[PDB]
This record gives sequence, structure tokens and C-alpha cells, in this order.
Amino acid sequence: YFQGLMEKYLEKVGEGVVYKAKDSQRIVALKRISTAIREISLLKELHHPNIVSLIDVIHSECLTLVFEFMEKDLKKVLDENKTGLQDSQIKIYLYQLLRGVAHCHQHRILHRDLKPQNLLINSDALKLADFGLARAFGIPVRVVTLWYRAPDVLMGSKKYSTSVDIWSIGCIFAEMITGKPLFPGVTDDDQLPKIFSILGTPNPREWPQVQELPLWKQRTFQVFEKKPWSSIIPGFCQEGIDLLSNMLCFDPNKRISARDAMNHPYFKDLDPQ
Ligand SMILES: O=C1Nc2ccccc2/C1=C1/Nc2ccccc2/C1=N\O
Repeated sequence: YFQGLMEKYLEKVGEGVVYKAKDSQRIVALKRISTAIREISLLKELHHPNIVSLIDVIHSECLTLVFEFMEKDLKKVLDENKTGLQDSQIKIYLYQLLRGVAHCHQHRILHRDLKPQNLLINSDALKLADFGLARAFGIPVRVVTLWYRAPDVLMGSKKYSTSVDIWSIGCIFAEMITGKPLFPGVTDDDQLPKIFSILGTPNPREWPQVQELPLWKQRTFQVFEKKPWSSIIPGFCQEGIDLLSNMLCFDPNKRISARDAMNHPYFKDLDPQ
């Protein structure tokens, strides 16, 4: 029994160390452990139905973050749906993903590590978690899968940009349709090649600012054409394709914002609540 500042707090469900827990009255979750204090300050700034809420903290000579409980993550939903999800659902999950991320961006914060397991869903409704690598606007930055990273980041971009999360939302959007990860580079060095092998290699003519990126000067890349959206995501509705393509364009200045994406005609039929 560990004393928080709000309450006293039990199965083991952890990784990477997360437990399940009982309040003196409600079910919570306990994340055990630098990037933790960060996570508190950032999470206090982020109160939103689509961001997993932090309810308490326990300090011992190990930090424990007390969170609202969440049945599962999207990593697990994709294992029950190996060929993708129902169009009704993709729309729902995607929309909530955009709503959480939009809230972050309005509040000058970037998740920077969006991926299915960092998206928790409760049995009712999906929420962003794990702000360990989040970037507050103006504060300097201080293992992982590279499958959802923006190509420009992978190429050495250091600049603050909301576009970085939209790339990740794109890869997740695509993953929900096929059931499979869009850019599963076999090693870390294969990630950019993998990306280009599907979306085509970017060219300086259309996107003049690759040339200014640190890994573009230090490396040449095999030149691919884009694979038609027809073979990447067979049979998906045109509206969806349009949206995904606007999430996945190479030029961070052309890439759609979370808020704009919420207004896309693909979301014509969904209740915005
Ligand atoms: O309910 C939760 N709220 C969280 C907030 C932050 C991180 C995790 C969780 C979390 C988790 N719930 C789970 C249920 C089964 C297996 C793992 C987790 C888990 N995490 O592994």
C-alpha cells in the first residue's frame, strides 16, 4: 500500500513497469520508474477526454504515476483485427486520435512518439498516453521503433513542427485499414528506404528543402516512384485516401494539420459530438 497525495493504492501488467491498482473507495493504473517529472508537468497542462489523465503521484526513494485505468491499447486491437478494422471504427479511432493530438498542438506540445500501443482505449473511446518524449514549445529536448517517425526527423531535422505527429497519425491511419504497419523497416537504416520504396523518393524540384537536411548531404538514396494508393490500401474510399495522402506528404508545410483533418469530408458522417 503506497501513499499518493490524493489517495492510498493490484495485478502486474507492465513492460519496457505498469501495474493495475485499487483506490480506497476506484480502479487506477500505476506506472513505475527525469522523463517522469517531465510527464507530470506536461500532463497537468493537458486535460482532455482523449488524453489519459494523471490523477496522482507517489514519491518514494522510485516515482509512481497514478493514471485513470484503460482496458487496452490499439496495439492489441490490431492483433484481434489482422486485416484491419470496420470503416465505422477506423473513422472513430482516427477522429479521437486527431482530437487529442489537436489539443496538444493548441497547447504547444508535441507527443513525438505516437504509435498504436501509446494509444489506450477503454470499453465505452481512445486516449493518448506516454508523453516521455513530448516537446513543449520553447523548451530544449533531452530502444524505440522508428516505424512512425517523420522522414525529415529521420533525416536530422531538429526543428519544432506540429507536422511530426501528423506523419505518425498517417502511419496509424494506414495501419488501421490494412491491419499492418505501413513502413516496417527491417533495421533502423532501412526506414527511410522503406518509406521511399512506397511513397517514392522525394526530389529537390518539388521539395527544395530536403537538400538542407543533415542526412541528405551525407547520403544518397535509391530513387523510387510512388506506389499507387491502389496497391498500398486496396479498396479504401476515395475520401480516406485523400486524407491519408495529405497526412503523408513529405513537405511538412504542405502536410495537413490535426484541426483541418478533423474537417475533412471523410468525417462528413461522424458525429463531432
Ligand atoms: O490502464 C492504463 N492506463 C495507463 C496509463 C499509462 C500507461 C499504461 C496504462 C494502462 C494499462 N492498462 C493495461 C491493461 C493491461 C495491460 C497493460 C496495461 C497498461 N499499460 O501497460
